Amino acid sequence: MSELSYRRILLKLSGEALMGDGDYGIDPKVINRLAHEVIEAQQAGAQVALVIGGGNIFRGAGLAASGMDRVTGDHMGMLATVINALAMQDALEKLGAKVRVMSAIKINDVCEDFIRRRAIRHLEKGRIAIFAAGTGNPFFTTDSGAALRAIEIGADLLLKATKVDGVYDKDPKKHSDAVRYDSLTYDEVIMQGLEVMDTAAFALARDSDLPLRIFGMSEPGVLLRILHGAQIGTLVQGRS
Amino acid sequence: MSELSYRRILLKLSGEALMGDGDYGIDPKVINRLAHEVIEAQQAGAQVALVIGGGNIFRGAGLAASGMDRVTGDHMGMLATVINALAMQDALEKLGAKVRVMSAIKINDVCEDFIRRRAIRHLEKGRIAIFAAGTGNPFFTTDSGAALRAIEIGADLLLKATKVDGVYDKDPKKHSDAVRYDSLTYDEVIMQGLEVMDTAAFALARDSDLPLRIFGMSEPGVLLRILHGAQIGTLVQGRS
Amino acid sequence: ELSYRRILLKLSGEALMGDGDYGIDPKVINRLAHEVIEAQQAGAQVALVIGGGNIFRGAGLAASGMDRVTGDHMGMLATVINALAMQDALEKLGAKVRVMSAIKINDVCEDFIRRRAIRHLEKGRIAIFAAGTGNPFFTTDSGAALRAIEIGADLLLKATKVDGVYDKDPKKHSDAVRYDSLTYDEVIMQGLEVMDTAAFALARDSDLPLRIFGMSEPGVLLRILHGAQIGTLVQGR
Amino acid sequence: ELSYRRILLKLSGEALMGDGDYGIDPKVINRLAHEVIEAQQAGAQVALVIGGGNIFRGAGLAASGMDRVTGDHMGMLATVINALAMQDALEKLGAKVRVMSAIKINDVCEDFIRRRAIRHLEKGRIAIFAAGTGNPFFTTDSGAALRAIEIGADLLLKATKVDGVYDKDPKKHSDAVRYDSLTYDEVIMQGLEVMDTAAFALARDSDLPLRIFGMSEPGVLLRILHGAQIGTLVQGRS
Amino acid sequence: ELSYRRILLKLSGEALMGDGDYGIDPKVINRLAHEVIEAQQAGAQVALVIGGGNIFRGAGLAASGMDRVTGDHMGMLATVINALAMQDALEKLGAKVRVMSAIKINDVCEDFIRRRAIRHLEKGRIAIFAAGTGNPFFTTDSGAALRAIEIGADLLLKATKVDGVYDKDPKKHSDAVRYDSLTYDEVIMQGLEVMDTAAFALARDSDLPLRIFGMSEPGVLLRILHGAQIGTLVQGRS
Amino acid sequence: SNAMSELSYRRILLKLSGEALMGDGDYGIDPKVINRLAHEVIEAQQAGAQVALVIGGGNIFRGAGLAASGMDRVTGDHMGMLATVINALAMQDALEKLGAKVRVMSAIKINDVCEDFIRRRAIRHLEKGRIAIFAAGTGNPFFTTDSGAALRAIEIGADLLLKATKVDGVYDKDPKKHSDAVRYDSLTYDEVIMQGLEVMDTAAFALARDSDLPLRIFGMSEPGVLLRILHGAQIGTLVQGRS
Repeated sequence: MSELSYRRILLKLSGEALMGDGDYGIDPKVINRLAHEVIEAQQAGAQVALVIGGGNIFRGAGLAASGMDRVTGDHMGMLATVINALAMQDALEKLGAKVRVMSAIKINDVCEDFIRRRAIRHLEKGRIAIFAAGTGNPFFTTDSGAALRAIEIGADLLLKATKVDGVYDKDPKKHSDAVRYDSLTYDEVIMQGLEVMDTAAFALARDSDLPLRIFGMSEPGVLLRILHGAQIGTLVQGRS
Repeated sequence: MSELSYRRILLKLSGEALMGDGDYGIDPKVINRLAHEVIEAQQAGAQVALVIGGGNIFRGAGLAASGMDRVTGDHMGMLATVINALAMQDALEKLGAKVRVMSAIKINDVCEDFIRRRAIRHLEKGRIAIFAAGTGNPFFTTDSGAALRAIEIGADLLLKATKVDGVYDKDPKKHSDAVRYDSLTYDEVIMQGLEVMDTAAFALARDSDLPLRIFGMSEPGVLLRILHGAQIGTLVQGRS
Repeated sequence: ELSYRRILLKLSGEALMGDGDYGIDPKVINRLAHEVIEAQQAGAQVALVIGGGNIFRGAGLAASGMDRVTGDHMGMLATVINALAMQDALEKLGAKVRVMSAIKINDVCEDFIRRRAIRHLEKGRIAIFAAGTGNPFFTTDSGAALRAIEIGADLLLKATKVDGVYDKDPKKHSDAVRYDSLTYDEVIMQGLEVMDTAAFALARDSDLPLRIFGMSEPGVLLRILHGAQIGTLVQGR
Repeated sequence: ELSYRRILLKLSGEALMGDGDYGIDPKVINRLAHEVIEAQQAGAQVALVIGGGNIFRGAGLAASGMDRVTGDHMGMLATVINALAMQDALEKLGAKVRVMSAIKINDVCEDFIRRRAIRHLEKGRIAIFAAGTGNPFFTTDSGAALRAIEIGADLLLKATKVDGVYDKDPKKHSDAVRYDSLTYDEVIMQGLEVMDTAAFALARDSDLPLRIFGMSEPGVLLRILHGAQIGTLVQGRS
Repeated sequence: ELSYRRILLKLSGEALMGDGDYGIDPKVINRLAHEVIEAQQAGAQVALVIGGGNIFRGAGLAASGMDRVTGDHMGMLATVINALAMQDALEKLGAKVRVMSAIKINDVCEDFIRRRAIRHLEKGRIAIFAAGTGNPFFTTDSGAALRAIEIGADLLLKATKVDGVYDKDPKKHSDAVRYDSLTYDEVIMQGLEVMDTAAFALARDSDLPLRIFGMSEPGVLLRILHGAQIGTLVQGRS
Repeated sequence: SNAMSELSYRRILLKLSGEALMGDGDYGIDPKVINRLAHEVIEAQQAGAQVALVIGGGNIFRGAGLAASGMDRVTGDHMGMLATVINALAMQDALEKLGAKVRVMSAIKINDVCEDFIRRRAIRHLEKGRIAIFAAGTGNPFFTTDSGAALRAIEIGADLLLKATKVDGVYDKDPKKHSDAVRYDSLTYDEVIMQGLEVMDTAAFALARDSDLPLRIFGMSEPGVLLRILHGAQIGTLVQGRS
């Protein structure tokens, strides 16, 4: 047996999640903190895939300008995720972890291209899979790419780490009586206009019935606990 | 002043030149002024190639970690260099300029691979060439990529834009009687222990008989004056 | 003059099939190519996206005990064949054609490059896109919407069996009425079917004007370009 | 135990259609998967090549006023679609497979690299080659011959409608007999049609042993591996 | 005026060596460059294929008994070096040239793409093809034929050591008879050697006109373009 | 072979000029020379060394027709890079003939012909006991074979770059012109630059200096020398360290 309720998982973060208290880039304490959480999880036996957005890098008036071409912007954003994946990889490897970064667009000798069968193979070998450049196409979000990769690797759980720990009744940072759901249907999310991922991202996850755990990673040990089946955050799953 | 003293030029800038007063990224007003200067040069009949570093993006304790794997850092810098090239391409195109971004490492639909023959014909067609990612090799400096590309395109002049306007025999910011050199031999630079460019890049430039102008972009029209033979900053040329 | 300068038209692929139960019907593709040249010759810039349902067919090819990803690839592959067929058909009529693909294949089809695709269009070349998005779990609709956004299309046209968007069920109901035009939010409220959720959000977010219609008689496309009201027009916040 | 260590089995595309007239008949492909898995289970390192005629069919696709490079390109893709189908059939029965294409198509299958292909066979993986030679104007048989030679196969098997090479048409002239064994030169002199000229020249120049046979009844493959004289064996210099 | 508008000229690599034992003789390669540019200026669209035997030679390189895939790869690489030298010589004389290879090699030589190749030819550039077919076990002649057919050449010219196809060795026998014209079928019937079997079949199945000839003296290539009957013409049926 | 206890260098890169392969001939590869070299490399590996190889292209890119005095240097560097791929292929073949596992990795992509260089993959081949053969230098014109060798050595974490030359080591003065000339056992990177000693071209030497790559300049004068160096023998000249 395994001691995990979930064996193969894709954990998705914002690029800012790396930023800590700074205004750009990566806080080393934070990334190192996160590397430890991740290695703890795989050591418990979990097969771990990581997806990290690029908003800590592709940001500011000059880079993420409203007057920049959108495709141009999305490419810059993709390139940013590659840069974050490289940093995550290094932080992990310094801890003795085995890591493979795969991008949705080919970049020679900096990382490997995503090949579904190979990704799976790295995972079945206990390597951490880090996915960059999302879908490889502009006009698609990091969530889209996370969802795509979770389905392709046959992940049992997509975890999306957010500022808010769960999908609430109604935005807690503006309402102190907001009630977080323990679990929800894909259809109940739509029915009530809850915001969870962008439309396209959510439709993709919904179409394969990807179990979707929304939560806040604002405390050490939270991941392992979730892998041991802890009902932390909100589980989105199933029809209605 | 119609006729050019220099017909095909390669201009090299640090990434932090794009940053302006900020502490990361790109200041849209700075990149606009840069674009304006480049177009001015091109409209006077110069064939212009650009190389811009990545230090405005690959920065901070978490990205340019003081103890990270060097290959990983260099790869990160290379990707930063592509992000800057895309933003340079955008600013130029908004001004009516024709531009082609070529990279030492190919990345589909974001930048073509460098091909010497195609680069040269882009210039003959009046297109501005932007080179990203250096030599494509870690352990090589942006200066090295600049010298290599200059030689490969047969540039008549390699220009390195620095904060300080030329090479000083002291250092004009923290010293009263600093003296600027007008023109120096490659050998005079070394003999006088002057710090102009890393040993490998400097040697490449030297062996290829490439005139090198170190200068500050201190006011509008400097580039154009240099193209008309003006003696701004310092010329490194010849030997002994 | 022209109501739409640059358009992308997406076909299902069985649209190539004709009365046949398989592959392609030569007479129905010549007619198809005839309409396309007509529109370009009228000064329009044309991009084509065709599905692979005519080739990716049957219990053996399209099964359900099949790895979805590999079925998706078989579909992409099958869109590249159709593209080559159309390309051949258009070129025999002296039209200039460039097939570009989400997945690159040497000396069969070009890789997709936004700036290059557009410069082909501007040069009067017909652009055929294959393999959609390049990702499994994504429809031909998504692929078409993406490319049309990428090339700054003025209109995405989507040929279907049924001309226009339903009020009821054109095929057993009798009294039905096609909406002339619609809003993206009107389609979403009334729960009408236009494209799949993902493709449709992608279109909306870029306010891609989309015309759902049926190509029956020779001229329909050309008329639409001169401005008409054939089928349904989905647009606006 | 094995009369052949490493084999390449070549099938035409229509072998897949079965009773239908395009695509793949699921029953017919399944039977094939089983025979292949039996061969590999017996200790044989197996490679396969399947043509595209079952998919690149019809007056619309495989025309005759068409560009030849185009139609060859259409056939090449069709061989990849067949390879993918065969791949999933083999995997649904517990086999390790690797699809390798003469033309690069990322994320759908591997590029053919000879050294890698061999490395695969010796892991017990079955190799499936698509897109033939990668070049137009070359036959599926040429692709099969070239790959059989590159991997150092002991046997190229070619499954066909007729269970061997005959002195005459056995569907039109009973009394026609099957050769048990011909040399390459025997074939050339008797004007016997086996493979197209180029493909046969390729095989002859490397003395590739050739088995022409039919796969009508189950166990043929295993029988051949143990040493049965099924079909016609072509090899040697006259 | 012009009897052939699009041609492919095939040479062996030794043709660039001159009297040397290896590599390239600069005087010899400069004469061939003129000879090529002369054709181009006459209005001919000219493609070139040059073998590698001037480079891939000696017991160390062309090791009679080394892995054949390996030595064919070493051969393909040699053709690329020659292509680069031919290109340099040609451009030095003011010509526009494009080297295309069956094997992609970045910033050295383009991927071969049929439509692009014709377009280059249409714009007045000389097309140099290297690396043959891209497959081991195929000859330089095979790659020449495939290329000539892919680009729609009206003539494939094979420069060889004797000026045509002969009854017997003309260097030992002043008695020898040269054939002006031969059919593809006569060549096979009389057992004359023109190209290897696979290459010959490839050219025959597209009825590619072949001119086997000696580049003995300057101007021969222009003359041929104007209808001169030099060496031997192979064409046609029965 | 020998015990892993005796290894003074675990991962090495050996660099040779292409002409080291020609032997007596004025072109290409002398079968006797290349077979000898494979034996030296196999013996190094059997002693537990992880061996990487870099051979230049001057045995093939030579003569007035190829290495033309007045020719475009870029196209001549390209021709030279292709020549190194050819030499690597021959080396692969000789080595595999003697039962070694080999991988050829090129700085320039050439599909089917050889693998593209990728650092992580190269390290993995080495730790799997395979010989790594690097071809095509840094992948860029205007860079010496020594530069490609230094870069590769640093990328794979070599404990030693060995550079085989005609002269076995670095001398205080030209030996053939100074019966007095003496051969340094070891030098610092700074002593080299200070005395104007010639070890590599400037760019290659700065790459190696900046990573402090240990450099052993030596002559492969008689068989067994490589293996002796691997067990700590003081042969040729060690360049390492600072000040």
